[PDB]
Amino acid sequence: GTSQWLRKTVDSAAVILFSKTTCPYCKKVKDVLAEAKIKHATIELDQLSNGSAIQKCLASFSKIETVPQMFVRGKFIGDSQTVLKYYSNDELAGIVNESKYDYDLIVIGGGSGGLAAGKEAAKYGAKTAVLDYVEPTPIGTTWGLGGTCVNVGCIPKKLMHQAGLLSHALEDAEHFGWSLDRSKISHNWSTMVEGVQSHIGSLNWGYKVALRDNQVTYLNAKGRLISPHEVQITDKNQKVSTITGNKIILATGERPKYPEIPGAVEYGITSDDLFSLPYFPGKTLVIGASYVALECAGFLASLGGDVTVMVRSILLRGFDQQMAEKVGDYMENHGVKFAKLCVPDIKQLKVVDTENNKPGLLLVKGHYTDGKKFEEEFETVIFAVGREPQLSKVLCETVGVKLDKNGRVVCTDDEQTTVSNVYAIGDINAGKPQLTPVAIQAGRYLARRLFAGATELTDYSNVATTVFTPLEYGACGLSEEDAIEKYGDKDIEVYHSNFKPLEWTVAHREDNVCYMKLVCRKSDNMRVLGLHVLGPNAGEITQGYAVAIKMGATKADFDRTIGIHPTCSETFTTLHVTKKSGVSPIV
Amino acid sequence: GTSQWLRKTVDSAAVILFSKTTCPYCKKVKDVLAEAKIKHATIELDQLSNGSAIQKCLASFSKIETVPQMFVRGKFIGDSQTVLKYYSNDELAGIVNESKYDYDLIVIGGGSGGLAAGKEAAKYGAKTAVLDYVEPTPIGTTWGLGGTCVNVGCIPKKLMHQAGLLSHALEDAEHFGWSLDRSKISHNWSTMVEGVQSHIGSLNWGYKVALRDNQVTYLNAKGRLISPHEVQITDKNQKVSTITGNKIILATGERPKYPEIPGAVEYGITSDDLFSLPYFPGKTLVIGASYVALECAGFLASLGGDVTVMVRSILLRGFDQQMAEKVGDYMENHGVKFAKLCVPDEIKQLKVVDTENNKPGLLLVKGHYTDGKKFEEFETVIFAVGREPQLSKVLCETVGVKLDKNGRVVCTDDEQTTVSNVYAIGDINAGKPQLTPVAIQAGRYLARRLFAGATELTDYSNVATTVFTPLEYGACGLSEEDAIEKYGDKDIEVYHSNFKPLEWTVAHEDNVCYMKLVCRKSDNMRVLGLHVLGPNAGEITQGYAVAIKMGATKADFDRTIGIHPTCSETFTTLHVTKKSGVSPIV
Ligand SMILES: Cc1cc2nc3c(=O)[nH]c(=O)nc-3n(C[C@H](O)[C@H](O)[C@H](O)COP(=O)(O)OP(=O)(O)OC[C@H]3O[C@@H](n4cnc5c(N)ncnc54)[C@H](O)[C@@H]3O)c2cc1C
Ligand SMILES: Cc1cc2nc3c(=O)[nH]c(=O)nc-3n(C[C@H](O)[C@H](O)[C@H](O)COP(=O)(O)OP(=O)(O)OC[C@H]3O[C@@H](n4cnc5c(N)ncnc54)[C@H](O)[C@@H]3O)c2cc1C
Ligand SMILES: COC(=O)N1CCN(c2ccc(F)cc2)CC1
Ligand SMILES: COC(=O)N1CCN(c2ccc(F)cc2)CC1
Ligand SMILES: COC(=O)N1CCN(c2ccc(F)cc2)CC1
Repeated sequence: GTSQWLRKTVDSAAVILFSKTTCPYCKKVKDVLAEAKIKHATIELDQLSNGSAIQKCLASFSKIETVPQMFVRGKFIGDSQTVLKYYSNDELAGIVNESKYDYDLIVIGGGSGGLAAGKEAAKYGAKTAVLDYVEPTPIGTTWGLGGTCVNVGCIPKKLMHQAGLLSHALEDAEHFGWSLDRSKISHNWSTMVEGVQSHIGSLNWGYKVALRDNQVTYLNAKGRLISPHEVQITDKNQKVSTITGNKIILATGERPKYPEIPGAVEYGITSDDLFSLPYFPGKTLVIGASYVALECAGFLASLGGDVTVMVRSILLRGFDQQMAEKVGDYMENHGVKFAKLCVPDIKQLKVVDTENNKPGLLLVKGHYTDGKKFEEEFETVIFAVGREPQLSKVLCETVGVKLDKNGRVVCTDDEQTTVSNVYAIGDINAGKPQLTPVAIQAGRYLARRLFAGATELTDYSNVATTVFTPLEYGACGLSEEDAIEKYGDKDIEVYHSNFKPLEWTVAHREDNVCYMKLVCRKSDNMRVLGLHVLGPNAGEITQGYAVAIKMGATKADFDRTIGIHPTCSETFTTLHVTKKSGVSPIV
Repeated sequence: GTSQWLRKTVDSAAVILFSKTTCPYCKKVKDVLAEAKIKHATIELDQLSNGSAIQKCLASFSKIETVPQMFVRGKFIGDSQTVLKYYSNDELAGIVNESKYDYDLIVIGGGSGGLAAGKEAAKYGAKTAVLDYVEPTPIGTTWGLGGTCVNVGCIPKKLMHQAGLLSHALEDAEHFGWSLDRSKISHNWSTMVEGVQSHIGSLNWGYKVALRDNQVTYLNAKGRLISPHEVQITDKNQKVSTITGNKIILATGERPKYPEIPGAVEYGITSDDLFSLPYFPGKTLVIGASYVALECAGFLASLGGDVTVMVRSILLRGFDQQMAEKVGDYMENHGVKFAKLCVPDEIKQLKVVDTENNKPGLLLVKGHYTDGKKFEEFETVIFAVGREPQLSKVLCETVGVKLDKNGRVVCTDDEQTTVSNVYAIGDINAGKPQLTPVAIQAGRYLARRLFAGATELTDYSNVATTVFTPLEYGACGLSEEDAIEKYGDKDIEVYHSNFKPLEWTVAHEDNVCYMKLVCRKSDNMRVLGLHVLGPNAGEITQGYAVAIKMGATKADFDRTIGIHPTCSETFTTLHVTKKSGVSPIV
């Protein structure tokens, strides 16, 4: 138990010192290591409940039971006198740097999870390399270090959402007494894209500075695992070479899919292209119905565009469908058009005017599920029909890393693959929520287990979400239909209410469009299984409740907690109308 | 135990039916009731663990052990055959309206707590009266039903705050690509006030409709408790009369204080006057440093006002003082002036308010700093120097209701006063947080205990707050200095971080928003207090109040995953401690 933890900790830590807080010889060694700029993990035995047992077990590697003890890459180096001997004879630097491999850790992929992993490992003395490369889109779009969220994901899309929200702030200002006239105000796409891209640029640079200041080697190159410890790299000049590493973290993410139809790749674009597009898209068709499709359609319409969404079957498959229909109804009432139960079968009418900074012109032909036809012209067509990894680019099949039927990596609950020294984090880890804070937590927690003797695992259950559509939708836990399927309708009670933000009263906005509900389990003390809210600032509302749901909140916990007034969130503390009762939820 | 609960429930319930969910005789009685429109409480014995014991105990009142049993005001009325007998003989209506008193419940005060209590009691058949009167301010201001929050508190102040927030939204819009020019846009005070007051009017009307639809008698009259069961009322024609009630709820609230200096009452105003003022205040002095003082100075500045705040000692006394200083520093950097360590001595009138042309007057303010140096013109002077009840106005001293040294009512943990049928809720309940949602919870829970046999008490601990200053401040639990005083500095660990809202990046400050968790080392790093300075701070704070109620630790925050991109997610990854000395900047 303790013995197996200690053996695992010693074998994989790069440089680790076993210590006690009260020990003067330990402080002498800490100071030497600090002077020579040798980074290392430290385990203070007096601060652990079984530190006495650990102390005795150390003798199985060192033949001594005393403290301090210093190890490098699985080898006992010495006690106080011996470490200082090596320091005085200028032998220490060579001892702590000798390794069977070029790196203690190679991270393939410089995005949300990979950068978090690599930085955290280097803190504990692991010699670390992070590899990142951005394969260009079909039209040639590329970007800098930081991954999908930073460059073509959460960051630009929420900034563009904020630009859309400010349109309603302009309308509301007149009712609150400000003298502007919203009717005579227009939006400039390229001005906003320039501001968004300058912020993304500051993030690209910040990550390069962070890696430098943690002594992490950054290679802007494509990585390919050719055996358990060997990574083949290809640089911007297509120069090929090989580097070796003890532990390997795969963190290469996904890219957008295109449907297999004529004209899609040639004449459409994806979210990869939209966030740096040099011209306003114009009249736009969005194909798909995921959160990416609806978020992009939403801000495009708020910025004055003529927007249509083509929906194969339902909106937001896998989310609570009552909430998904309320989201879509709001968008349709506020200027988004929908072509429902429809799929595309794309012709070019005009080439993109790269001179005068203007889109082209396209003819889209499709059909509905009953057989009727769709035919209409658009200036821009955006495909948002899912994302996929392409691990054949990354991972030679002879290495032995097992994939599932979707091409994602099959992992243990500590992110280990079928190859003992290789791990996977983020969007390519099969079965896990595909979110940036999940990738960051998995990467940091893994680095600590590998190089600092930590034990804590990442918890992937009940991870909260928010969809940043024009009216936002936050959620934590089960949808209502999944709860009913798992426990039966008679064991589920749902409390719900409409509400109206105080900010919407003077502005003459809608009375009964915002909505929230708690999905509860009767036979388990009215345990809250899922929380759902449609309204402004839905992510800020939802976050804090995710802590309560993690700790097992019941309806009675929500009832005994007092509201903050006036807020939207306080409506969760006084819910009382049940769905079974038939009483209206309106306000 | 069970017997003492049943005796208490039967004695004070107005109309109550003991019943079982599967009981056709019970269901037949339920139909006769409210076919005759008779409202009542119901207790389903098959849904309680000690329901068997309760059933046997009923026989001590009725001499029977079966269900249904109907009671009216402590008297057994009958089983199924007997109730139906009274119904078809037209004797039932008189039975259920028989009372020693005019009302089962009289509520003195029609605000947050009192309206909540009154509506809830009426749901279970209590014959209920709610009394409300608004004593005019020194300049004559008055308003409608609903209390301080609705008319001159949370509701108008947050709407004016939103008007102020929209100024920076107009600024931000240009950076996000919108073509407007903020420097050419101005604000019209009277247009704002008209919209705020139209919303307040819809609330006044909605409460009158709510009381009508619940069969509550609304008397627009001033009430005075003259004996345990007698309330003297004075109407708007100064006609005096007396009504009697079984239970009495005192819910009369507080009003603003003035300092005892020349010219204060005659020439200054308070928050009671500000929210319906027909002219813009102009150059304004706010005297005080409470949340009311800072919230009002903050939105006046954002709407284009020249505003100064006179601070006697510190900002937000009773709140975490690191947080209070950051709130004030932000205000001073964004155009609020502060006269620190200063108090007023006298207000002189230089011009009378110009009610024709709808303009303020002009005043000379004289005061002094704590070292003796002198302070010496403003168009408006607003006093925000605290609030107080005035129960020697509501409550004759011979009734026997005990007050504390501040004049608030000393209550048990079930809101009972020293007079057994008299209760108090809301701001006048000594020692309790003075907040609208607390008063509502206290009033509703009390009505259920009086008239439906409920047992649940209101929990007043760890109630979250938000100060709606220009940059908002939310909190739940102890301040850092209070935690250190209670447990010692070596048992307290503070995790903290600055942050920048993503919305602020394209809009161009980096390190002004701030958050911290104050934790107890020897209790598994229990979260004692949570604090956040930033946009939407009340929306951020609310959900965490549930987790703190359940006893959240630092480990609970760590294992919960963030939502990205939000401000709130910074709470899920905090790691810099104050003891480490590492900078919290980002
Ligand atoms: C439009 C959009 C909006 C989103 N909005 C949100 C949101 O609001 N909130 C949220 O939580 N999540 C959001 N997400 C999801 C979030 O972006 C991902 O979950 C997250 O980026 C995944 O992190 P990762 O480390 O797994 O991969 P990535 O961040 O994709 O990083 C992987 C990196 O590795 C590189 N790479 C690939 N192959 C190789 C190779 N062979 N050699 C070297 N480098 C390679 C890739 O080019 C990329 O740079 C959004 C996603 C999209 C597409
Ligand atoms: C400027 C300001 C801003 C505030 N902002 C907030 C905020 O954002 N959030 C929050 O939670 N709280 C806020 N509060 C506090 C909140 O208003 C009070 O806590 C709450 O209104 C108290 O409710 P109550 O029922 O105790 O009394 P009140 O709401 O004051 O109601 C008492 C009523 O009884 C009437 N009355 C008095 N004497 C008699 C009598 N003899 N006969 C009949 N009627 C009588 C009074 O005129 C009044 O109408 C604010 C307060 C102020 C002053
Ligand atoms: C077909 O040849 C390849 O395998 N390549 C092409 C060159 N790539 C690259 C790497 C880094 C960079 F900055 C720009 C481009 C990597 C993959
Ligand atoms: C000094 O004489 C009093 O006791 N008064 C005067 C009349 N007041 C009143 C009541 C209701 C109303 F709508 C307007 C005014 C009550 C208090
Ligand atoms: C201390 O000042 C702030 O925090 N401000 C900055 C601007 N923000 C805002 C508010 C409403 C809106 F519609 C658009 C932007 C938030 C409030």
